[PDB]
Amino acid sequence: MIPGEYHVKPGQIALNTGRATCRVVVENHGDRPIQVGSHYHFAEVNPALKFDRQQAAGYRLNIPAGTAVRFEPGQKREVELVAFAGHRAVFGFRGEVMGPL
Amino acid sequence: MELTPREKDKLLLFTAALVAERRLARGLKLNYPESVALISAFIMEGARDGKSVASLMEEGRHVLTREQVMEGVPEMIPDIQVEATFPDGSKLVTVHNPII
Amino acid sequence: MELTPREKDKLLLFTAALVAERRLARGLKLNYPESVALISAFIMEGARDGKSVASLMEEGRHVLTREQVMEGVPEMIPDIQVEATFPDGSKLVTVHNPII
Amino acid sequence: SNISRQAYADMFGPTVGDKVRLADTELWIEVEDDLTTYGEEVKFGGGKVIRDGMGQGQMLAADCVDLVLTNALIVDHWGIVKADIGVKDGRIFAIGKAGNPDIQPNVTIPIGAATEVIAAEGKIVTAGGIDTHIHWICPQQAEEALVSGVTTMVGGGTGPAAGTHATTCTPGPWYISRMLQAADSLPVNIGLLGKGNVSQPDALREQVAAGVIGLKIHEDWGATPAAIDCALTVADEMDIQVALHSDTLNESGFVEDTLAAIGGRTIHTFHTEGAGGGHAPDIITACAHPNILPSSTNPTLPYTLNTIDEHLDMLMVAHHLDPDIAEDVAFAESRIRRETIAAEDVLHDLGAFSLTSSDSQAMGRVGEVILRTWQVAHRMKVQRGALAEETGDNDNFRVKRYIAKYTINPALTHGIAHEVGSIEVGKLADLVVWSPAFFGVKPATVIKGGMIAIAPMGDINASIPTPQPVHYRPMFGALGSARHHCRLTFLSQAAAANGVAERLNLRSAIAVVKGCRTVQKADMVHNSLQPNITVDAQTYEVRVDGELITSEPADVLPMAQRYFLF
Amino acid sequence: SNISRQAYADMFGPTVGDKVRLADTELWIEVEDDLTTYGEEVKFGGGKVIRDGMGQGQMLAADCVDLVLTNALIVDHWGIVKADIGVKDGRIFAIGKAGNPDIQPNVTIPIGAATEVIAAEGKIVTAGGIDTHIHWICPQQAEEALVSGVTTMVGGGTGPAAGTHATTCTPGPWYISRMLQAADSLPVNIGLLGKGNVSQPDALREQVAAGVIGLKIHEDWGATPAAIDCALTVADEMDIQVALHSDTLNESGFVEDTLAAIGGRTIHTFHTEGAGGGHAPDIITACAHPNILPSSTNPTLPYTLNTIDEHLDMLMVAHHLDPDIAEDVAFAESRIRRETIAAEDVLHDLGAFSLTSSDSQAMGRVGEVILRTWQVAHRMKVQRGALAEETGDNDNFRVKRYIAKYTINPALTHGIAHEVGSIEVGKLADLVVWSPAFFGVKPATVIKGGMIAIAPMGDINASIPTPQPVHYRPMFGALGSARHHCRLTFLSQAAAANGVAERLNLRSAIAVVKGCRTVQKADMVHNSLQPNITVDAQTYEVRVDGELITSEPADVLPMAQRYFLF
Amino acid sequence: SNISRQAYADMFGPTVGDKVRLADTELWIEVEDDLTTYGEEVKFGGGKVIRDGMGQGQMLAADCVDLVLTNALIVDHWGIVKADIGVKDGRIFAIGKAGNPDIQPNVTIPIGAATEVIAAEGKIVTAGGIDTHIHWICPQQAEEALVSGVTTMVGGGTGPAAGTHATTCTPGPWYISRMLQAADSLPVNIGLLGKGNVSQPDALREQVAAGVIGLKIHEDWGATPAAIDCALTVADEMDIQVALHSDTLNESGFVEDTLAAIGGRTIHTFHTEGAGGGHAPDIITACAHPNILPSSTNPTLPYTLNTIDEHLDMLMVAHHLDPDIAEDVAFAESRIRRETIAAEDVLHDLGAFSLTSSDSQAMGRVGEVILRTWQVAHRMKVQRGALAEETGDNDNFRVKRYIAKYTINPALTHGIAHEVGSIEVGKLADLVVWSPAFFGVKPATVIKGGMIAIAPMGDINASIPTPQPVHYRPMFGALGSARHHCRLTFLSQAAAANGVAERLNLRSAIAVVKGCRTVQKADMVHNSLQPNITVDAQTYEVRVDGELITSEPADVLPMAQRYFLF
Ligand code: NI
Ligand code: NI
Ligand code: NI
Ligand code: NI
Ligand code: NI
Ligand code: NI
Repeated sequence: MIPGEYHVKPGQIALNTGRATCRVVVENHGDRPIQVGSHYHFAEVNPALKFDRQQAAGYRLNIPAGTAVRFEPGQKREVELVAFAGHRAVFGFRGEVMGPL
Repeated sequence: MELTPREKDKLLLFTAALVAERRLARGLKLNYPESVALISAFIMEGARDGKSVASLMEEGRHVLTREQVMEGVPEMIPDIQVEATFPDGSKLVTVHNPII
Repeated sequence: MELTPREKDKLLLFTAALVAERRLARGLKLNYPESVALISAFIMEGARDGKSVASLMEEGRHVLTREQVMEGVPEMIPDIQVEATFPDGSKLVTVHNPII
Repeated sequence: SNISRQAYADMFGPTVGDKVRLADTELWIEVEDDLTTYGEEVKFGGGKVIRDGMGQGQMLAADCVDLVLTNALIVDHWGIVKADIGVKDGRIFAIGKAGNPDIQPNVTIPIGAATEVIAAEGKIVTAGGIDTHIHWICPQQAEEALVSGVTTMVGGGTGPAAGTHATTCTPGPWYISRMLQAADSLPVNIGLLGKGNVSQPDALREQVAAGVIGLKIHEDWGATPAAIDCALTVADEMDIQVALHSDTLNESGFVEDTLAAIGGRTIHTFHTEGAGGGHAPDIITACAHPNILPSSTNPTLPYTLNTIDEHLDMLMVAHHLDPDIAEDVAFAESRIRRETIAAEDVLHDLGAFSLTSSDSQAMGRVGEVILRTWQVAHRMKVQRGALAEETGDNDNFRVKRYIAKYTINPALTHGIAHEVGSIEVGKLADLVVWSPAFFGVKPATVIKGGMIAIAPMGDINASIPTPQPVHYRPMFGALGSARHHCRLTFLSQAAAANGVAERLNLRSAIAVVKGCRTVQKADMVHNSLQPNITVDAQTYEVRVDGELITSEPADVLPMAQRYFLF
Repeated sequence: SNISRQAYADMFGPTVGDKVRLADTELWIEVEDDLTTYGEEVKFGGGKVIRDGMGQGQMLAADCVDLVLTNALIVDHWGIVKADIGVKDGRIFAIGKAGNPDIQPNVTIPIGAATEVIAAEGKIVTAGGIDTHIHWICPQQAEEALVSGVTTMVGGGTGPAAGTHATTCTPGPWYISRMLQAADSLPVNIGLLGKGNVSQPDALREQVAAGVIGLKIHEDWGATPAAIDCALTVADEMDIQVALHSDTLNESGFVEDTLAAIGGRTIHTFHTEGAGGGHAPDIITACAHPNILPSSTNPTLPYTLNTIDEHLDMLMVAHHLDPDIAEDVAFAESRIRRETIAAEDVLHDLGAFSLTSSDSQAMGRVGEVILRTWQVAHRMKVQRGALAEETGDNDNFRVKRYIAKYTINPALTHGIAHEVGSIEVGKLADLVVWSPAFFGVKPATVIKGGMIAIAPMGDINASIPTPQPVHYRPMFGALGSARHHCRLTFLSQAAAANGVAERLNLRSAIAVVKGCRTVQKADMVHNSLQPNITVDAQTYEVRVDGELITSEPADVLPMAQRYFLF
Repeated sequence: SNISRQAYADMFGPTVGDKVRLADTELWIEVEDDLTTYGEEVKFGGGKVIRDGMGQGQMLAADCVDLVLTNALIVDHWGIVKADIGVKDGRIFAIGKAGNPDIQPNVTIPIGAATEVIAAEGKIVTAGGIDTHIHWICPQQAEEALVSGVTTMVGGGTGPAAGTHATTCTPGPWYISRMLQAADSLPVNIGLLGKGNVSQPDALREQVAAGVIGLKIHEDWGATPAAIDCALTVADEMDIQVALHSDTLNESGFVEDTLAAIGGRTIHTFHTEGAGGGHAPDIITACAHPNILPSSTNPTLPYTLNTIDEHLDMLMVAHHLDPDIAEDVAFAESRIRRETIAAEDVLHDLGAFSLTSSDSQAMGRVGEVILRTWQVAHRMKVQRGALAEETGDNDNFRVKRYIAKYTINPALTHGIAHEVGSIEVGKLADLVVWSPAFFGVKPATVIKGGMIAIAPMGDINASIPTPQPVHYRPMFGALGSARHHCRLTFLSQAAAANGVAERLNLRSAIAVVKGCRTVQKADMVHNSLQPNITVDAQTYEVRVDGELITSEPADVLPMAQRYFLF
């Protein structure tokens, strides 16, 4: 007996199903580490991360909500992106879009 | 004495620990509040003695064992935190999984 | 610990009893507040041990005798009542004419 | 991508199909539904989801909620579901999916710059409890009840006076006015009960016009057929509720005479089992009638090994009885019956008794209404097994039946269900957040009208809020003008119209009671059973349809020694 | 039928001829009269008398009292009688026989639906005490005094500042306004004293117009003939009282010079014995004059074995004196005289000293005014026997003489006797209920303006209000708006007319002082003696008509170690 | 006549040339000037100077001060001088020579009948502290800070909610209104910060119009270039301040990108060292810019042996990070650097960092802002010796540089220096009196708006205020209406004009912020250094002009175990 214990049924949860995704190779050319959140508009991340910013337009990381991907200086890796939904309007970040798309 | 609110608040913790201390002495298995108070009071005295935060983070995991507390209690206490005046001022001691 | 108001209130009773306990130990005849606190604290520990209400209603009358308290005190305490968490929840213990 | 169910539960709390143990009881609840879109859950913190342009939008205050409780596991009479809860203007705005419509799908609860966040992942959220049997013996009772998870208190009293020690009555206009003014200082919603024991209607109408939302008929003031009829007549014309504590002495008649005096009119019967007062030994038979809304006070819940022993002296002090007067001790004993005390627990499990209450400091414990209700549920599952209504391998239905006893049913009974009583849109945001290990015992957060009013708080000078000692302390929702704005003082329709709030210069928000005469047993959520119940005059045995109703006394209970210091 | 006297006493409290011991002292009171009709006493509880159609009538709120204290044993300056007390609109309605005129005879206090009940059988009820020597060093003093049975506090101060530590003065309009506003937060009636030490009349008139009900002349601010004359001139024109602490140093003149400066005008002399301040060593001779209303502060009451020893260092801290400065220690010593300390106790017994007060935290104990007054009475009975005025085998007269010292006399002295000071019809219902075993030490209930403000209260979560721990806690009468309605802020006639209450937006009820200039020694109830008293300049021996006045120091006192935890 | 210097110091406190040790540190201050006329010092007490016609004059209230602090040793950014302080209408009237012009020379502070006296001889008097980094997690923080000597608290929050646990933000109009109302109940001056993280200007303008005096940009809500630019644009048009907690993750850019986004506009950078949040690992380089007003939070002050060890778990709880999530622990570790923690202490000593604050219960200790500031000064004197600016054999300059960090500089940074922040004529009389042995640790008296609000107080029932137990208790300045009159609620110019105070019915005095956009680093008193500072990306080494900046960790500190019970 453990007070308030969970009895989680075994299995897995499929995240962001039925949505467009794409893979992109990213490389940190800066001398300081960069960490990106699950819902940040990838096309507007720190300029030191080199990748096809055009392909990442309207996309965010396809990872569980609230988690992140870290890039140490010089680190190169391939990440999977998932398209934004809702109104597909991007406001904020580095102020590159500030509107629909 | 000019006791500030925080000093008086800690007197409440000290007293709660006296209660637990006497019960443990009788051979009773401690419950949730008694366990938290006993381990916390232990740390506060460690700081008064001049022990380091690092030493206490370790020693605090050896005050009570799973056989001295009620069932489920160890799981109700994933960690214990308490602050006290060390020789170098107030510091926070965090003891992870204190009861095993 | 997440102490509720009632738990903190009982800490006041426990502490008052510590005062009386030390004085009785010195051989002093206890006064009105000291007697009430000592017997009350005794009952609370009885409940923590798991004693029944019926047992405590009886045992509580044997904590202090007329020769251990000041004159008039036994008459100032026709009964003592205190509640504590028994294994089966909160229960009220009423001890009639505790001092004889 | 993909994530395992366990890892998922650790981050966002349980989802559909997962079960959770309620504290240290044998009751398990299973998540029935989850209103989220997997992958789009909102989480707050360093580098999380609720950030500008991401989980937080660009809308103005008018178009977003003031507060959002993220990933909450709701337990209410209507369901046990996982969802986000939005609060706007101190009221429940929506139960659904929170976030930013600009980039997220299915958002029904918009988060903007004006939105505060309470992380509820891994926590259970319920409506604030409603105790309708309060004796205003001291103001300290309010903090005790609030800490336990009770946000509304209905009762009567003027302080530690003999009349109040024994009855839930605030006698007359002067005292009623005084107590309505004092109520502004308390962090709970309050409604008052006046003294209903009079055979002159105008003496009752004055009290209702002064502000009471109900009338208490108590035997200590004379629970005679004439007084009962008078109170009900006035209640019928002013839309207020009547609470009854019948003639234990059978002085004016037996239970059938009292029932006849009531004449099918709506009435709330206090401590229907009888130990707290009522026709000896069959007052419990009242739960068979359609016009009776029956409740229990808490010291007899549940039946345990020490129950009987503690009752005699408790009875005496509560009613100013003299143990040296034979007639006084004989009538105290006729109220304490093992037979009816044991049957009461089963009647609750069957839905024959619809409410639980305290009877604060007058044969009841103000901080144990919720706690004892769950202990009864536990003891009943242990003894009787699953209810006939259960579906699946969980105790979801039993949980919904019992939570209704101290939430929606007391609200319906007293005509305040339009304001409080459950987590439904439009109702006051009185919410209680619980950690599963402490469900029903010690809350993590108590919210009143959209503001946190009390919560466990560690060392004030600490670097974080968690260091010891951690104990309950009043928060901003319990302070001065903020408190007034987050609490409600219930008035009768007549008092509201007479301008009582303006006259007394009441500072808190005002709410009016209504629908007290139209509620009946059939309206009690999950607790509408009208059993063919009988009590043997000699043996006191309780029978329903001829079958004997009884239960066994507990030697040990959950939600007890594992959580309390004393 | 018939009932034995003992059984009767156990049910309704004592009656005519029965005697009761006051706490653990040697003082016994005998019931002088009983206003009841045997067989018709009202008692509340399960199956008792106060019930619909029985002891409770059918009248509307306007025709019955709000509160009734049943079977009370009243102890007041006018008598020691058994009776019911009715309270209506926060004031004393009547002292007589309560009940229902419909079926009971001789009912003068009607009980109806609007009536709350406080059971006083077996209890002693007195008026709330009045301490006229308060140093507002901290707000916590109010709760301490209220708990002791004191409901009105008159004094001055601004908090823990040097000026207030030493004197009862609230200096100027700004501080006076601020303290009048702060007073609304305290559960006692309050009146303030301004700084009267100035030789410019307008500087005094401003303070009176701002709100003070009196002016304190203190030697620390210069108690010179010029300052004294100025204060008295203004007092004479604005109907306010002057309190004096004379020139101990004899710097401007001797006691005869100060008396000459007073010039037969009414004045209240603080701590007339001298230890608390005043012409050394003969300030005590002031009690011989008709215009002097003399009081004692409490640390010298009564003369005990440890009295002298504790005084020196107490004196030093209270007056900011330097123990290293010879002149400072010499003047401290000239104030402490065994001779005058011993005589003071006898002068109280003779009625030469008319009031007792504290001198809170400035050479006095705020919670011990009542307690010490009774200890003096006890020590005097023990040493001197019965007073010449005693009739019967009881101490009734001595009790009436002493209770007047902290109730009606302080009220008369300060012009507030029209509102408080005794249990008489029309006065504010400030009452204190005591259990005989704890009389004068720990009250059972303290009522302010008709509402209980503080009382001993047990475990808040308990099934009854009696379980331990039992300690004093604030009740509804001490909460927000209810408090404002149950307390009084006394103002000068000028302030009242100037609209000070409206300007500062004071929330409490307002009362105005009057008749401060017309009271004289002959008006002090049971304490109007003007003895031909002399003090020997060399030996300090006090003599009245040539006979030496003195007493012996107590080694042990009642109302001490038997009741307190520390 | 003549008097020796030691005897003089014992009676009136030290004078020109005398030195005093600050608590148990190695810091010594030397009296720079004395505004008295030897022989004419005012002293209060039995037979002292402040008496009618002597040190007290005949003037009306309008021509004298309400309060005078006699013989005070002032320690402020402008000087360390001996003088009397006069307070009138809740504000600082004058710093000079008090007394009666009728008989005394050079009197600039007239004492009359309306004057209260606080004896400050032998005590040090300073302005009340100002903490600009408050997380309103619980109301109890106000008493803790006040007791420490802090009289103004600026921050944001709604209680113990996740958003507030992590950020100093009061989200939106509803919560802002609620917190402004709750503020009337707290005994400190208060100003609120709204959530500045939005890319829609109107969502910010609404909050400013509702009452906030600043906007907090926090990474937990998204500290992106777009959000930063938006907040600064609104700040520039509404004259409010912006507080920044930058993007630690370097997610949107590096420190140079954030600085570019700021674009030379005025901004207050919170915990500039970085442990409390900010671009890893070089956020500390911000102190080089003219538009940046940099502050430190207190757990990293000063660098000690246990500092690093306690930080990791503190970080986690404060930001709702998961220790099981690798990315969460990696970003927590990147914030804790021995290199920047050690350099911070030196940067304070050099005047590169201009303010100290707490970061209450979110990686900071609310009652230790003052205490830790002095511990840094001590550790710096011990390690680096005298500052280049020092003159004489004392630490006067270092003391002025450090006191400015928690008094005048926070006031200038937030646009409230016209009301509080220093002991200058016309400013609110928020003063703190200290005994030299307890300087910076435990105050003797805390004055708010001219009234004592909290102070150590002994046994309430004692004969004097000094007997044990002595602990801090609320005084009259903290009570109801008196409190409202002695505290300030700061509003934005827009809110003031919109009538927010009238709408919410705020009871306290209102003050408006102004000059938040025009302050720059050059305006920080004694702390205007703009060093050419660099941080090595790999080693984290801090260098100024190429030289390495560092210090050694303390094993023992003053103002620690000698004063606290726990
Ligand atoms: Ni009842
Ligand atoms: Ni009841
Ligand atoms: Ni005096
Ligand atoms: Ni005095
Ligand atoms: Ni921060
Ligand atoms: Ni912060």
